[PDB]
Amino acid sequence: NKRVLVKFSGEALAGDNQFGIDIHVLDHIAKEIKSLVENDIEVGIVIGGGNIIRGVSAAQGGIIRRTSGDYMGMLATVINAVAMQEALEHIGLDTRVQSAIEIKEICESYIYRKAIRHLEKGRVVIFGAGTGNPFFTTDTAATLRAIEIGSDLIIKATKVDGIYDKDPNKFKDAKKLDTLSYNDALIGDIEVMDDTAISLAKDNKLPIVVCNMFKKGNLLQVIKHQQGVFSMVK
Amino acid sequence: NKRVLVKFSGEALAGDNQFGIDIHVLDHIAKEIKSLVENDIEVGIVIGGGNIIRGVSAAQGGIIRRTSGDYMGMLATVINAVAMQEALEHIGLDTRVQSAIEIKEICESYIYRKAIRHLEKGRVVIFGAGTGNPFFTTDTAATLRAIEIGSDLIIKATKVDGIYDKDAKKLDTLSYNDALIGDIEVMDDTAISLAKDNKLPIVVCNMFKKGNLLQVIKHQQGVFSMVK
Ligand SMILES: O=c1ccn([C@@H]2O[C@H](COP(=O)(O)OP(=O)(O)O)[C@@H](O)[C@H]2O)c(=O)[nH]1
Repeated sequence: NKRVLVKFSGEALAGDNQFGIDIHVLDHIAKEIKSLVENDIEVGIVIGGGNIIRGVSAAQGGIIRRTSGDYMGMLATVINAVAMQEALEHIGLDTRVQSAIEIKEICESYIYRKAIRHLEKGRVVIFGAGTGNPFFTTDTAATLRAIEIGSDLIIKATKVDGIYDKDPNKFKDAKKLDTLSYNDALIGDIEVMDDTAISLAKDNKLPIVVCNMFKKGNLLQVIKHQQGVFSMVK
Repeated sequence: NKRVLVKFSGEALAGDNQFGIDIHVLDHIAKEIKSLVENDIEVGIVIGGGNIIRGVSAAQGGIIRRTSGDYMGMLATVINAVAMQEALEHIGLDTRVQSAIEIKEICESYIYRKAIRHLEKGRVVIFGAGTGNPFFTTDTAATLRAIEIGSDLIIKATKVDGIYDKDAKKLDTLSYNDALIGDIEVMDDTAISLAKDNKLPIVVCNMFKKGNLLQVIKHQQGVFSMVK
């Protein structure tokens, strides 16, 4: 019934180091997904590739074109998706990776009715390579998939409790914002997602939720009970 | 007329770090490749993925199946290949990436006859995804691609000048069996046997000394160790 899209930056998979994949961190995440699946919540997941490679970072040397740097990023998300698939299935869950870039040998291609059939049979669906367009941020791609599958909400999983007024690291006086309007997110200096993603979520009336997942049982509490610790853009 | 396969470990492209892609290193390699192309040497490149993911490391703990780890590693090689291509195209080299695993939108598949065709036209071919099979090594993949394209030799580009006994001497020439028997490792056993069976010489040399590669291929000089 309740269908959600959980979005992670690649860094979520890395832990204390900025690079790679921390196996312990991965298992932890998968167990938070498992609690959703056990409570009959349908879970789509998108993951960025920032733990492996970045668009404005590999291009700044002066020899990697903008599009090729993105294609490197897209391949990275597929690497992360396979890892996540494995962590999910290690703990007994059924999962499919639906990639926007065709790699038949490693995962299924994204097809609208296939992703839905999987979700309706209770499989976790991980969307690899966003939507295949290089120009889009992870946030935009996740919001797109979230609309495409008719999700009830999109969860942006971060390392921080929710949406704040200033960066919690750069300010002691940083105050968490519990509920925000789409426009409050657009005009204000504070950042949630990029402008395209927020505007996409606004027009299609998709609620955005920003929460920590380091907290055991929080995700379930957020999705099923509208409880736990989170921020909501509505 | 001379044809060559050059093998890089993923770790090689990471530079002064264990992880990632060093753009100064890729530039350096592109220049060396350029000197081969401009001297009419046909160049195939096989690139590793260890700077990003290795399947063995990935399977520790038993969360990721060894097989899925190896595919993750094979994808990482395509990422390196793509960055390698951009470094080459940047200095005006015509290149093609071919992957043992089909990634339709980003590069062409490995096709025996096309690879050769690209090389006849003076293009650099970068082979990603190794053999396309898990459980095999970059060394094996490189040796395979080398024999497939009809290489005059395979060059294992490493950080060291040649083959040594420790990380107290350097070893100039080696038999295939000497490489299969001894504690000194050049590549893994399956790559060496593949090379032996097909009479394919193996050069081990340093990637960082300028003009060296050109001298090994064109003149059989410069600094290097040889398994034959
Ligand atoms: O034919 C292949 C080629 C590579 N790989 C995987 O991808 C990585 C290759 O990159 P690496 O840099 O490690 O080669 P090496 O460093 O060992 O020379 C390996 O760890 C393997 O898990 C594979 O499974 N089959």
